Amino acid sequence: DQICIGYHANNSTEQVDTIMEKNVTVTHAQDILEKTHNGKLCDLNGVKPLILKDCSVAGWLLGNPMCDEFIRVPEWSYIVERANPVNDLCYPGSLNDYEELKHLLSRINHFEKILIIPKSSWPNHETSLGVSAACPYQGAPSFFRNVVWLIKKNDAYPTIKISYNNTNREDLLILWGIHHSNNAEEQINLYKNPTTYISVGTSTLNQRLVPKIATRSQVNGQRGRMDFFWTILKPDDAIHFESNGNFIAPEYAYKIVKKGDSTIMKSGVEYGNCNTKCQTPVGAINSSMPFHNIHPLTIGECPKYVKSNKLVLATGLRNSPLFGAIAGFIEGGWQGMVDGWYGYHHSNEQGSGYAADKESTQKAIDGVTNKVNSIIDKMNTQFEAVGREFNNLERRIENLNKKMEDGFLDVWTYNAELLVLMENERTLDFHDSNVKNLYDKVRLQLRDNAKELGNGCFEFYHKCDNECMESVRNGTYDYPQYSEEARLKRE
Amino acid sequence: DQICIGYHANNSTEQVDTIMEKNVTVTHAQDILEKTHNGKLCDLNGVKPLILKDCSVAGWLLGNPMCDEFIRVPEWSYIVERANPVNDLCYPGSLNDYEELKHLLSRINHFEKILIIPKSSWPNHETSLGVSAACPYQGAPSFFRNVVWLIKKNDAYPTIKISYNNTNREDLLILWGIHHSNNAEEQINLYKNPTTYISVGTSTLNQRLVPKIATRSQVNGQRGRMDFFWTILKPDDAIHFESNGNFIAPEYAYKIVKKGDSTIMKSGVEYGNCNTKCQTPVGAINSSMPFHNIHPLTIGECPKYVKSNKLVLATGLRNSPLFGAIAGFIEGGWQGMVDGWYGYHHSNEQGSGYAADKESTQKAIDGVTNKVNSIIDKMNTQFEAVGREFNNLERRIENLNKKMEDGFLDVWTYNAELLVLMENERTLDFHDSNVKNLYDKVRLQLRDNAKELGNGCFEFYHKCDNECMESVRNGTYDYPQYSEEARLKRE
Amino acid sequence: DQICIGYHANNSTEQVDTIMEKNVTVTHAQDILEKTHNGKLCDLNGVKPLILKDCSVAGWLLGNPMCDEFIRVPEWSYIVERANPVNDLCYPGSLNDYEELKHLLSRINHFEKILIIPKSSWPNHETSLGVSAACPYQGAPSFFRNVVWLIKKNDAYPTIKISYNNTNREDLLILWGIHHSNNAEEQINLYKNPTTYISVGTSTLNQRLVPKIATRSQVNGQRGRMDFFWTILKPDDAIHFESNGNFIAPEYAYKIVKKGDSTIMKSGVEYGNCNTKCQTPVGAINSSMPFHNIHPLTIGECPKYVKSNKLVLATGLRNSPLFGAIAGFIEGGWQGMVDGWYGYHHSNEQGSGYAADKESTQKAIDGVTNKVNSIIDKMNTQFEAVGREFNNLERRIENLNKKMEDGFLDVWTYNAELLVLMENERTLDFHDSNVKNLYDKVRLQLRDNAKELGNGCFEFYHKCDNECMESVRNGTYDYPQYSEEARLKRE
Repeated sequence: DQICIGYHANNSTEQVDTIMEKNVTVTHAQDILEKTHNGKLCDLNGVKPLILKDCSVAGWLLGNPMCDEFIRVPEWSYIVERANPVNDLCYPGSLNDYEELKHLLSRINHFEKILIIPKSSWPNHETSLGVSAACPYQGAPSFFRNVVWLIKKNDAYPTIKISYNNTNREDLLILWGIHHSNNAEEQINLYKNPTTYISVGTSTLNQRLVPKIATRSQVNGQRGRMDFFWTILKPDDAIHFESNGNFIAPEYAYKIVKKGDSTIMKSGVEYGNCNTKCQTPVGAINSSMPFHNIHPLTIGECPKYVKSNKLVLATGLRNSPLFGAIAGFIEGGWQGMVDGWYGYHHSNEQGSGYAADKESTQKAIDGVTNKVNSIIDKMNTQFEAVGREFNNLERRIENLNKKMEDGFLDVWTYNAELLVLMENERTLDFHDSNVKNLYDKVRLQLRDNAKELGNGCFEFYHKCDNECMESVRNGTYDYPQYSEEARLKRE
Repeated sequence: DQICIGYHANNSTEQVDTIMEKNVTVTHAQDILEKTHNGKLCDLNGVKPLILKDCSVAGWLLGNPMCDEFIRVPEWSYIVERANPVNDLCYPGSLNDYEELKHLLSRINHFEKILIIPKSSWPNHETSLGVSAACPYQGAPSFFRNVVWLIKKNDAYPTIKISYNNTNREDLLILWGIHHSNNAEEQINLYKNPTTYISVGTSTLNQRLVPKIATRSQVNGQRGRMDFFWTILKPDDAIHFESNGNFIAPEYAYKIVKKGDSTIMKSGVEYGNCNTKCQTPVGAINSSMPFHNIHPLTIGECPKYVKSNKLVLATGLRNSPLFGAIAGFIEGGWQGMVDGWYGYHHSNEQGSGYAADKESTQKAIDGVTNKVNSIIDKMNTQFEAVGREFNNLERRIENLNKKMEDGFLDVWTYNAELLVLMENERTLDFHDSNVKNLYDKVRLQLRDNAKELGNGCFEFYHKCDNECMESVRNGTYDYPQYSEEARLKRE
Repeated sequence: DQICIGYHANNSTEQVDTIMEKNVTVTHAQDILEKTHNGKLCDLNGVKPLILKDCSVAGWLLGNPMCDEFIRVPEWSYIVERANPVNDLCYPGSLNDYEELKHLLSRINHFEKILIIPKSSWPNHETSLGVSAACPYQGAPSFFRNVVWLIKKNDAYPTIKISYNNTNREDLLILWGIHHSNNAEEQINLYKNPTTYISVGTSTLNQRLVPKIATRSQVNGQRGRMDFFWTILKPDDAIHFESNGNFIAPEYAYKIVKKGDSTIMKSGVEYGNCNTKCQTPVGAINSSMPFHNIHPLTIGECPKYVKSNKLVLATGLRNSPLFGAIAGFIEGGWQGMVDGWYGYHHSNEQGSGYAADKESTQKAIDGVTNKVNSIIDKMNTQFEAVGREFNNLERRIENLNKKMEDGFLDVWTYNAELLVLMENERTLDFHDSNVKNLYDKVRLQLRDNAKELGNGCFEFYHKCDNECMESVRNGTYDYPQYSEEARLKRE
């Protein structure tokens, strides 16, 4: 007659890592790293992204004629721009503080284009001749839609003085520009006056622009340049303009009607007619895992990004093909013990069977669950990357930005890989201890009434029927009741 | 007759968390987190802060007339500005590189304001008419004290050419300005000259300023603006000015006498004629704990900031409501034992009583004490936030700043919280180990001169006088000497 | 007759630290921190650095006459500049965007200077009068070599118009300048024309410069100033210049022919005629070690920098001067067991000896080296500091940079020291555990055929010849056979 302490084995090939041993097969594991995406740009909680196709943000806001698709756009969840849009500033030049502007757009979900200065407001200047073959529309010269390129009328450009007062209740993005002509003759020919300026005044803005009449390379057919500027006009402030030439006046402006979470993804992946809680530049994520390795730049309800390829938490025991029990003095585990991690096998008159020890098994489930939860929960406050953009002469700052973001990525990747690695080791040892402690609880009850065989089995010196077995499995084994019989059975 | 091995218990309610278990009641515990402050701004090693009340630094340094409390100030330890001061640039305008000037102030403890250009040096310009309702002093029109607003005299403004040589041994901080007039009639009424400039030369500076005469919004009731500039004049260099108009000239400048470690604190909490070695914006800290959670931006000899609400190290044992002793084969601890952590319980005919094993108990104290100390020391070189400032067109750099400073708080919080969780688990297991080893040291002496009861108790098979039972704790025991009595009682 | 279990001891004095105990002698250890460097600057994998002596980068690129030895420079591995070189900008002024230019050089290994505008190209200007006492060469007034200070000829400065087209297949760095004269008179003596400008145009550049004629301090004997500008001219683009005075025109320009990892290194250390795979500003490093503590800023294949004095890993066991065995119930280790880490000593009528358990020892070695490797491999992706540069008005950003690099440094120093502490403690307890498990393996085989002395040793109850002793060590000990003799000997 005998009773045995043993543990679970099953047909698992799930594998796990520790500091001392790699690729350890365990009975149960939990993967915590999301490795797949759907290869598509999607809606984000049923709000579709503004996809700019081949337009730059600047092309959109100034109203490049190739960007008409975007003349009026519903509220967006995120903005999508290609790496090198082709439609962007058809007439060459620049948008000042372009990247600071894009930084504003990343907290904006909706604009409403309003007309603030109609062509009616310009009766002594020419509002229709301000076009270029650099900005074709329908096989003819055209221009940016949101601004007007004012030209002289009757061989005269009298001085413009116009104010505009923001009587909307929201912030207003206004854009305007200056034209740098190529030479003294071109300047007379467009504007009459040789020497010219633009004055722009706000409560906070005080700007004076003067044309640089100079010789440059042809870009998109033009040696001329147009430099654009912008400002937020707060509710109840006014903007004042003065110019006696080279002025590219605002026609429309953008009222900021909804702020919130957004971003400007750089991506050329297609829209997928689908919805998601979480979007990256390479595809969207449908997952409950705490971590992923898809891309550092995400928006939505997101797993936390790390640079790993595998990240599995051991929950159960080392599987069969520090405390000395598991794969030690108990040689392997039991396929036949299906209903618990640790338990008993008994052999007697009435036969045999496996039975989980439920108390000690619940303890271990409790603890392993709280470990997983503690590990998930501690990694809620990791770093999250944010796209920021830098122009050509901010390379120091761009490099600093990149190192800082990679810096935290490496720290958080290390922290995650190592915590898993260390806690896996502890989890295997925990199991090994739980089993040694179970074997010891039995050893202590029996004492001299049975022989330790040294492989985790107790051979009884008396007869142990089924209710005597259940007595050992629940810690109520009456030692005196069998001691005499046990006495006799020695020698 | 029995000896027992057991462990301390008490009435303590102090709790600690581990990876597998939250809210574990333990006997002893050391909080390491500071959660209170005195609610007041104080002196810092006897040196008082400069409290600008409702003045900005710009207001102080240019000498807004509503800031006359600060016309001459003693040495300071730190500076305290409200979040939004009402008394800034009274006459609307700007102070160029204002954020950089303030960064400089963060390493200055004292200025000596000095006269460098006396009003008597302007024979040929009016020095008395340079006042404005936008700078009221008691309802009357005034102007910034530290600079002077020259106007025409006798419908004339001749060209100014003056120098100042810095013959102090200290660096000097000099401010000057330019006035932007509203239109050409105004320009002629203040200065005579319609077209004007200001030149400024040092060994490094080479500035030309030209007025932007334009229409602007009114602020503080003025449509005009004043743009102020600053340089640091080295201790044998000279500054050279030239102007035929619009010049706001230096009268006073600031000698940089004491450099040191300061900061500019944003706070509205009140002064309290007190003294500390560590100050935050919400109040002062009187602590020797190694961590606090009051505010990120301290100055002084301070603990290290974390985002935790709780941070308690376990020192002692699991309290009674891995190595299988504490709350294993030994039910519970002993309220009765006082002078120790691990010990013994008599039970012979002379009586009973509790004895501590002072060797074991000591090796534990040494270990736990050195753990706490090793932990505190490893956190000496965490991250200390600085309070950098940024303007309205430096939002990307401000976002970078915010993000990395937060990132480091989240890194150090994760580190602090996890180290405590891990070492807490290791601490309780250390106690458990110590108990087990003590029990084994005593089991291997008795051999079969006692019954292993299996609850930590040893029923002898002979008779132990106090003389004898003290021979167990020492380690000194003769097995043969008491063997005789055994086998007779055994059978 | 007896057999004892024990472990290795030796004459090693190597120490290591754990959380609970500092300076523990162990039998083997592993330094992982390189602490020593050769105090010299060296070739990097065969390639000599460019050492500027007391020339600045500005000096070199503009061609200061004191910097003549850098007219034609071979491919370099890194650049070395002193902290304040004395030959920089002999004629006072500035180089615009100097820090951004250095940033660019940090990715360049080789330029090829080429003549792009020969002196024959200025038939109607003076090409030989543009010299100054501030740029002496061999006792004569002179000038920068890579540009030309054009002055009037025959009391005339005809307006200059000139283009240069980058017909090379390589990017071209071009430098030019404007001279700020001190007054109207001087302006006339040099250039006939009182009011002058410079226009520079590329596809992307649009510059207008006007001289600031003003009073300034003398520097190197001169009150005038020269402001230099630079651009990268892409293949197949052209640069266009127009001036009528104060132009410092290009003569030579630099083709960028080799790009890769470089760095501009601030150092005064003498070159040492020698080679290295890793270089720092204070000396070169030849190391196998994974970590070092020499300098943050390093170039080459290097260790990872940490701010620590000691970093030693435990591999062997506690040395003789948690699991209960090592320095527990087995008091000390054994100088005489030399073949391995854990083993047996036996003592029988045929004598005595030591034998190492190869199976225990080998498992132990595997685990410990896998741990050492695991730790080293987790420390691959630490943060690498980078030299970046900032002017006198970028102090916030400088300071954000300092605190960010110092922040990552302190994080990784913490991660390394604490990983070492934590796994040392584990390594020691692992040994402790391997010994215990080996004791208990023997105990189980002998059962009651022997007496546990409680000190690591089994006093047999029968006669254990040499073949019997090899039993116990093999794990083949035959309990049946000796059973009776053993029984008889208990009496």
